[PDB]
Amino acid sequence: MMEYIDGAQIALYAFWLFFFGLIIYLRREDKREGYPLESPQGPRDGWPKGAPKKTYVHRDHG
Amino acid sequence: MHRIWLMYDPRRVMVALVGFLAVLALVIHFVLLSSQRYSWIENGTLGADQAPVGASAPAA
Amino acid sequence: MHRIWLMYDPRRVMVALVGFLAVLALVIHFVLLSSQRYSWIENGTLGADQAPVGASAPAA
Amino acid sequence: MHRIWLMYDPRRVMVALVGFLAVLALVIHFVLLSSQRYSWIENGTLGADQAPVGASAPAAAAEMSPLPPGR
Amino acid sequence: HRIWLMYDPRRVMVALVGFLAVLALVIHFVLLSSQRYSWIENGTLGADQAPVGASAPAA
Amino acid sequence: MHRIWLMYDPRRVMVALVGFLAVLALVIHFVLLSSQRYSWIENGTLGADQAPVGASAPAA
Amino acid sequence: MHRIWLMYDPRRVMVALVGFLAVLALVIHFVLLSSQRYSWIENGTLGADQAPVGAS
Amino acid sequence: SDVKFVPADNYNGSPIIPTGNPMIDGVGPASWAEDRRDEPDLTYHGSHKIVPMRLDPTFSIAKGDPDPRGLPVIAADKQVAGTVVELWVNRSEPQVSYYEVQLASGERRVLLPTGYVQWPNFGLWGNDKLLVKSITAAQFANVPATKRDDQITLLEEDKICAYYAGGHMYAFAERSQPII
Amino acid sequence: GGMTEEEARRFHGYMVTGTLGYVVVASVAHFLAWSWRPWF
Amino acid sequence: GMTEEEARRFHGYMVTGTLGYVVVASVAHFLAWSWRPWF
Amino acid sequence: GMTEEEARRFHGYMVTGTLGYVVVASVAHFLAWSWRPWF
Amino acid sequence: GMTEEEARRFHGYMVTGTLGYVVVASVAHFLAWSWRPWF
Amino acid sequence: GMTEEEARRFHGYMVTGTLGYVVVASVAHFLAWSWRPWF
Amino acid sequence: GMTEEEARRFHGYMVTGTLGYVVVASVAHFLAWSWRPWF
Amino acid sequence: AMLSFEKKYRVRGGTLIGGDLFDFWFGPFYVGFFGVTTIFFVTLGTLLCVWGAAMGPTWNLWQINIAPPDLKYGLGLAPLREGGLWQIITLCALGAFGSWALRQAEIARKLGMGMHIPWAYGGAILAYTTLVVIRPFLLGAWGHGFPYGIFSHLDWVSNVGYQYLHFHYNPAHMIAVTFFFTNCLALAMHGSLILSVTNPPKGTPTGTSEQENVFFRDLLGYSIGAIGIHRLGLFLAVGAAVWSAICIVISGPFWTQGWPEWWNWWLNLPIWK
Amino acid sequence: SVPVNDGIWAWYGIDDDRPMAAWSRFHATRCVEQLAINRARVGAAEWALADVQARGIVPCIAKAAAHLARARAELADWEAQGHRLEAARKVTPGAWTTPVI
Amino acid sequence: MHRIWMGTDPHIIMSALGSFLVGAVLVMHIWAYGQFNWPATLKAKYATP
Ligand SMILES: CCCCCCCCCCCCCC(=O)OC[C@H](COP(=O)(O)OCC(O)COP(=O)(O)OC[C@@H](COC(=O)CCCCCCCCCCCCC)OC(=O)CCCCCCCCCCCCC)OC(=O)CCCCCCCCCCCCC
Ligand code: BCL
Ligand code: BCL
Ligand SMILES: CC[C@H]1c2cc3[nH]c4c(c3C)C(=O)[C@H](C(=O)OC)c4c3nc(cc4[nH]c(cc(n2)[C@@H]1C)c(C(C)=O)c4C)[C@@H](C)[C@@H]3CCC(=O)OC/C=C(\C)CCC[C@H](C)CCC[C@H](C)CCCC(C)C
Ligand SMILES: COC(C)(C)C/C=C/C(C)=C/C=C/C(C=O)=C/C=C/C(C)=C/C=C/C=C(C)/C=C/C=C(\C)CC/C=C(C)/C=C/C=C(\C)C(=O)O
Ligand SMILES: COC(C)(C)C/C=C/C(C)=C/C=C/C(C=O)=C/C=C/C(C)=C/C=C/C=C(C)/C=C/C=C(\C)CC/C=C(C)/C=C/C=C(\C)C(=O)O
Ligand SMILES: COC(C)(C)C/C=C/C(C)=C/C=C/C(C=O)=C/C=C/C(C)=C/C=C/C=C(C)/C=C/C=C(\C)CC/C=C(C)/C=C/C=C(\C)C(=O)O
Ligand SMILES: COC(C)(C)C/C=C/C(C)=C/C=C/C(C=O)=C/C=C/C(C)=C/C=C/C=C(C)/C=C/C=C(\C)CC/C=C(C)/C=C/C=C(\C)C(=O)O
Ligand SMILES: COC(C)(C)C/C=C/C(C)=C/C=C/C(C=O)=C/C=C/C(C)=C/C=C/C=C(C)/C=C/C=C(\C)CC/C=C(C)/C=C/C=C(\C)C(=O)O
Ligand SMILES: CCCCCCCCCCCCO[C@@H]1O[C@H](CO)[C@@H](O[C@H]2O[C@H](CO)[C@@H](O)[C@H](O)[C@H]2O)[C@H](O)[C@H]1O
Ligand SMILES: CCCCCCCCCCCCO[C@@H]1O[C@H](CO)[C@@H](O[C@H]2O[C@H](CO)[C@@H](O)[C@H](O)[C@H]2O)[C@H](O)[C@H]1O
Repeated sequence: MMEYIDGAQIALYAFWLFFFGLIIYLRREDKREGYPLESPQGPRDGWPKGAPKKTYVHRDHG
Repeated sequence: MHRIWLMYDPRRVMVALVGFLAVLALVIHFVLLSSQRYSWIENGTLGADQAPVGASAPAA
Repeated sequence: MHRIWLMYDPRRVMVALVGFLAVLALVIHFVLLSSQRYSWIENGTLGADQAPVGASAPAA
Repeated sequence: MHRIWLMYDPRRVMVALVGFLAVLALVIHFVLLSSQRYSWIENGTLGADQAPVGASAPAAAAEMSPLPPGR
Repeated sequence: HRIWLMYDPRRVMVALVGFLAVLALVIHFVLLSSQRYSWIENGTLGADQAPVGASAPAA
Repeated sequence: MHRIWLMYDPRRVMVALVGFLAVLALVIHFVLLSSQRYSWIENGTLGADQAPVGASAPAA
Repeated sequence: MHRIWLMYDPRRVMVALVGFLAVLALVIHFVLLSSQRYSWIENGTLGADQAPVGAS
Repeated sequence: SDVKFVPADNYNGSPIIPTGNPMIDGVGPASWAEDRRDEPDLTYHGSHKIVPMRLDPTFSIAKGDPDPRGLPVIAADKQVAGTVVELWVNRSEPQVSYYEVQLASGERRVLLPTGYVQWPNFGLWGNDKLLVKSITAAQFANVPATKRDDQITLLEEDKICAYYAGGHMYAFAERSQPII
Repeated sequence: GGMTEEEARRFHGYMVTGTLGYVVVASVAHFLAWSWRPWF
Repeated sequence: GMTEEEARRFHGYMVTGTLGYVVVASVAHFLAWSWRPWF
Repeated sequence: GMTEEEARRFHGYMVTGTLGYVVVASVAHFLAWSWRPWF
Repeated sequence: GMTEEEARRFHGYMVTGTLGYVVVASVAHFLAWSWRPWF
Repeated sequence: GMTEEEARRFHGYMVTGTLGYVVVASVAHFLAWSWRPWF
Repeated sequence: GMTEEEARRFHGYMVTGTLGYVVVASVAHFLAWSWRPWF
Repeated sequence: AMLSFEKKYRVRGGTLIGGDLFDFWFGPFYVGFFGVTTIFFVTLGTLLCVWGAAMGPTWNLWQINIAPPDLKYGLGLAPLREGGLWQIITLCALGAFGSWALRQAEIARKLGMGMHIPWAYGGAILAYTTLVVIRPFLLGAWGHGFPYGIFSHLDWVSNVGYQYLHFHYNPAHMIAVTFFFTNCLALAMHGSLILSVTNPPKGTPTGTSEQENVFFRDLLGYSIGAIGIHRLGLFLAVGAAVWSAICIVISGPFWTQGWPEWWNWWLNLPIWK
Repeated sequence: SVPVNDGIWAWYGIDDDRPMAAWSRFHATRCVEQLAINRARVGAAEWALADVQARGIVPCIAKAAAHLARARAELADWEAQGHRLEAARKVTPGAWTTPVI
Repeated sequence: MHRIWMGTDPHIIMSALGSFLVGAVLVMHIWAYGQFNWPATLKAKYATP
């Protein structure tokens, strides 16, 4: 009985909340290299703060 | 004339020749089969005077 | 003249020529076959006076 | 101008020349074959006075128009 | 005459020929597409018979 | 005066110049050919008093 | 006043300036060329009292 | 004095200027990842990934392609730098990673990455000299050496590749300047 | 490899005989076709 | 390897085969014109 | 880097060229104004 | 590379080939003109 | 680069080149004006 | 490698060839004009 | 601010125009001469878009619509409120996109990179230039361009398609679509493979090029290899834009009928006419 | 397939590697180029064999010996062309003053 | 006065002069054929009734 609110609109805002969540996650992943930034005012992290640098386990011998 | 087979590998030539004749034969048969006059599977039993002829000049 | 066969490989030029003639001949036949005047598979038995001619100039 | 044969490998100049002439020949033939006047495969047996000529001016009737009315 | 020091003839000659070949082909097809000079179809018309574009209406 | 050619490579400036003039010449010829008054390939034989003119302002 | 050429190397300004003015001249001519009052290629012969005026 | 560069001025976005030869010091497009691990790259089975073809008997040139060995190398100043005498192969994805060039003007053999070689006529014909646009024939003498001649570390790969990459800016003084 | 001049002439004789035999069959085919339904 | 004698010999065959092909095509056009002239 | 006397020499040309251009443009506007005024 | 001896020899084959082609082409044009003039 | 004398001689050709070009254009404009004037 | 002799000789061919072409094209325009004038 | 490794890369040189004059950064961004011309055209074009919104009927983002002129204006500039504004914005767009590609070339030259990125972007610029310059020029009026509005340009796409009754039958469009779909499939496989070797299940060792190669070869039957998949992705993505440019430039200038009746040539091949 | 050195031009019959007993300037140019390359290629192949013998890696020694033998065979093929062109150069009047080999 | 020809190529000079004359003479003839009504009177003389 809500006239303006309809399921297609509800779905679309559900997607927007997921999508803006996804962009945040990807921008955290993008900062695992090269961060924190150098600046004349000291280190800078940008936003969001980056995920930490990964360490990779090599194949033990072969 | 047999010196031509020294200039070309005869097994390459025979492959190219036989493939050419196969395709050419099929192309001619399908052209004829699609025609009106030579649609022999439907009308092959017609006599030469009964068979279709394409339209002439009007000459009206 | 004949020293051209030093400048070019006979074995190779012959393949290029024979391929070119095959393509040229097939093109000319298919251009004729799709005309009205020379659709010989349908109308080849018409006499020369009786075969189609493209539309003339006369007009109002 | 025979010094042109010093500037290039003559074998390659013949290959380029044959290409240019062959392509230009086919261009002019298919242009003519597409025209009304020189559609020789259909109308080649017409006499020169019978062969088509492009109109100097089409007529019209004042209510007729070739294109629909626009905005 | 020293311009030929700055440009290689083996390049220049092809560049000039390519320019002229394109320009000539352009002018022919522009004329052929016109009504007055569609000479394949209408070249046998006399100069008074050949088409002329529309004039000023004066009204 | 000639110290302009000490500031800039003359070869570059000649290629820049000729490119600009060629495009400019083509644009102006196209603008004229695309107009009514100067569509010279179709109407070039008209006299100066019969060539088109764009409309005036109204009388009031 | 001449010290702007100690900030900006003049040979690198003058190429930029020419481009800006070439584009600006082309833009102004085309704006005029397709106005009613100044379409001189088609109405240049009119004379000032006969030339269109954009009244409405 | 051992810092490789200085700021061009004090403003925030200003470029740096190299203090020495930037191709050798590794500044700008000549720089490499100086922290990169100084060990060889390894295959899935743990053997050295990049090795001279002479040391793996399973590898060979593809039958239709030119054999680069013995061909002259033509440098950026169109002088002959040397001739190819060995190929180095990637054993994980079979390809030629480097040519090894015997220098004409000395006793060194140096590596030349495949990505810096152009074939005449884009390889459509000729196929009888190698073209190295990046560096002059004199600059080949300073190409970084590998510690061994049967293997190459990930650091040496970065140093060698960075050296040729720098030549597109630093080989001649004019390459750094604008075209207009 | 290659082919010897004796092998070339030996091949050529069969090649001609094949081509001739094939042309003969095609000739009979065209004459049967012609007498059934002429195309000119 | 190819001698000038072999270039001369091949030229003989190539010219003869070309001309013989053009002759056969001439007879074809003679027959085609007899059946249905195109001018 | 350019010296101050080179900069001073160029400045004289650059002023003169600019002002000459502006003078020519002013004459062009005078002709355009006479032919068809825009105010 | 190319000698003048070959360059001059070769130009003779070019001229005769060219002339032969132009002779045939101009006969072909005059035949076409007789059949259907384009002016 | 170029010597100031070599610049000096180049400029003379560039000037006379520009002058010859302007001259042809000026004649072309007067012909166009005599055929179909635009003011 | 260019020389002033090579340049001066080549200049003669380019000048004479250009002018000869412009002569043949001037006749082509004379013929075109006589057939169907464009002014 | 700079990445932790960045400073040693910030040298002078590699410009095409301007030299040292603009050879500096602003935050992360490289400026350069084409940076200056980028900001000029971006700013002028964007503010003229805002002006177009102001004199139109609404500020609703989805509904703003800066339309090209009527076809009657041909190749002239129309009155600014009658579509001449769309024409000025189009010049700014062409200037901004061209400046962006040349700035990318200056950046790539400064880093010693190949010119692949500027030229790949040229594919997109070609499609835009086809839509607003080349196709309208061949049709003889700028009014054939698409309008600048988030949904009104979709109305243009709809109507242009139905100008040819059934635009799916356009043969270049079928190829362009196939490239777009094949590109998206290939991108999902390349992304998946690299991630799945670099992020294996917990406690598994990091994967290798050999494992990637083996798995891919079970998917397509053949190994593409490392450089091959990036060549393929570039071929597919740029070919999609090039075939898009072809499919729209043939619609109108060269083919005017419905697209289904173009396929009449296939039905009339002589083997089965 | 196309040959390596004339490549695309082999489709048009240009094929300067073919065994030529007449004098021909194009084949002579090609033979001088290919001799220098193949002499260097033999020199490389025997340096490679010496290196692998020093390392003592038998299957690599075996292949390097096989490669050297193949490289020698290709050089002999070009030296045969060089000599037969040399024989023709002496007698055909227009030919080079410099030897081919 | 002859020094004006120093540094020239005589084959260029004759090429330029010859081409100028051919251009000028053609222009002068087609102009003169326009003004003088000739060969238009010549054609009308021998033309068929
Ligand atoms: C349609 C479906 C597909 C659509 C697909 C769209 C995909 C878009 C993906 C890219 C968007 C992010 C771009 C980016 O990260 O730029 C770097 C910049 C700064 O962070 P940093 O790089 O890590 O650190 C540097 C900085 O801290 C210090 O740098 P410096 O001192 O040298 O320079 C000065 C500062 C000043 O800061 C700014 O100016 C930032 C202004 C950012 C405005 C644009 C935000 C767009 C968000 C779009 C997502 C969505 C927003 C709703 O730094 C800079 O100068 C950095 C300049 C970066 C310029 C980026 C311009 C991107 C414009 C994209 C427009 C996209 C329009 C669609 O980041 C930010 O400022 C924060 C961005 C956060 C990620 C967006 C997440 C939004 C989630 C929803 C809201 C969350 C609210 C809490
Ligand atoms: C064998 C070496 C020569 C040759 C030697 C001769 C001789 C010798 C004579 C001819 C004759 C003729 N030749 Mg011849 N001819 C050759 C190649 C050709 C080619 C060709 C495509 O290459 C063509 C079109 C011709 C065409 C012709 C005719 C115009 C002409 C009349 C006979 C005829 O109809 O022959 C039909 C044959 C063909 C069209 C093709 C096959 C050619 C045959 C194999 C050549 C010998 C034909 C000869 C007549 C045989 C009998 C005469 C003997 C001396 C007893 N020849 C070869 C290259 N030719 C005769 C002539 O001019 O009479 C006035 C003549 O006396
Ligand atoms: C190397 C020779 C010189 C040269 C030397 C001469 C000489 C000498 C004479 C001419 C003459 C003429 N030249 Mg010339 N001329 C050259 C190049 C040209 C070019 C050109 C495109 O380059 C053109 C358009 C002309 C044009 C002309 C005409 C104005 C005129 C009549 C002949 C003609 O039409 O020849 C068209 C051009 C050609 C076919 C090519 C040039 C060479 C040929 C052989 C013609 C000129 C020589 C002529 C037959 C000599 C006759 C005997 C003398 C009267 C004593 N010359 C070259 C560069 N020219 C004659 C003249 O002045 O008459 C008033 C004349 O006596
Ligand atoms: C060629 C294959 C595909 C491609 C590739 C591609 N795009 C690229 C690149 C590449 C390789 C870049 O390097 C470049 C880049 O830097 O990306 C981050 C870019 C890029 N592709 C972009 C977008 C984009 N690409 C698209 C398409 C494609 N890009 C192709 C399918 C589309 C489509 C289909 O809609 C869009 C929207 C940008 C993010 C970026 C180019 C950025 C740029 O040019 O920046 C300078 C200009 C501005 C920031 C703004 C200009 C504003 C104007 C002056 C005013 C507005 C006028 C405009 C016409 C209005 C339009 C309104 C719409 C609602 C219709
Ligand atoms: C619709 O109409 C449109 C299309 C619009 C209209 C337009 C059409 C146009 C433009 C047409 C153009 C046509 C053209 C133009 O050039 C056509 C030119 C055609 C040509 C050149 C044909 C040449 C044929 C030559 C042949 C067949 C040679 C055969 C040789 C043979 C058999 C012998 C080989 C050697 C041997 C056997 C010896 C080996 C010895 C050895 C090994 C030894 O001795 O060791
Ligand atoms: C539709 O209507 C809309 C468009 C919307 C309406 C609005 C329009 C608007 C807003 C317009 C704005 C216009 C504008 C604003 O400023 C325009 C600004 C114009 C300007 C500044 C022009 C400047 C020109 C300068 C020139 C020509 C200089 C030439 C110099 C020369 C030749 C000499 C160089 C030195 C040499 C050679 C050294 C030799 C010696 C040496 C080396 C030695 O001796 O060493
Ligand atoms: C209708 O509308 C549109 C289309 C728009 C209208 C407009 C059209 C336009 C613009 C047309 C332009 C046309 C044009 C312009 O230039 C056309 C130019 C044509 C030309 C140049 C033709 C030249 C032909 C030359 C030939 C064939 C030479 C052959 C030589 C041969 C065979 C000999 C080979 C060597 C041998 C045998 C032996 C060597 C021995 C050696 C080495 C030894 O013995 O050592
Ligand atoms: C629709 O209407 C719209 C379009 C909208 C309206 C708007 C119109 C507008 C805005 C027009 C703008 C026009 C314009 C500017 O702005 C126009 C500027 C024109 C100019 C400057 C032309 C210059 C021409 C110069 C030429 C041809 C030189 C020729 C000769 C040269 C070079 C020498 C050859 C010899 C050499 C080289 C060897 C020397 C010796 C050597 C080397 C030695 O000895 O070493
Ligand atoms: C219709 O509507 C639109 C289109 C819109 C209207 C507008 C149209 C417009 C804008 C037109 C512009 C036209 C134009 C502008 O510039 C046109 C310019 C034309 C020009 C420049 C023509 C020049 C031709 C030159 C030629 C042919 C040279 C021939 C030389 C020959 C033969 C000799 C070769 C030398 C050799 C071999 C060397 C031997 C010695 C050696 C090697 C040694 O000695 O070493
Ligand atoms: C006297 C005759 C002697 C035998 C002649 C044999 C002729 C063979 C066919 C000639 C025509 C082939 O067609 C012609 O091929 C050449 C080959 O470079 C093309 O040439 C062009 O394309 C090729 C690739 O295709 C490029 O490598 C080349 O650099 C470029 O010039 C021409 O664009 C084309 O028109
Ligand atoms: C439709 C396809 C082609 C149909 C045409 C077939 C050819 C018809 C005519 C053939 C006539 C005989 O043709 C003739 O054969 C002889 C060998 O017998 C060739 O003779 C050639 O080789 C001999 C050596 O064997 C050389 O000494 C001689 O100089 C050379 O010309 C001739 O060059 C050719 O002219």
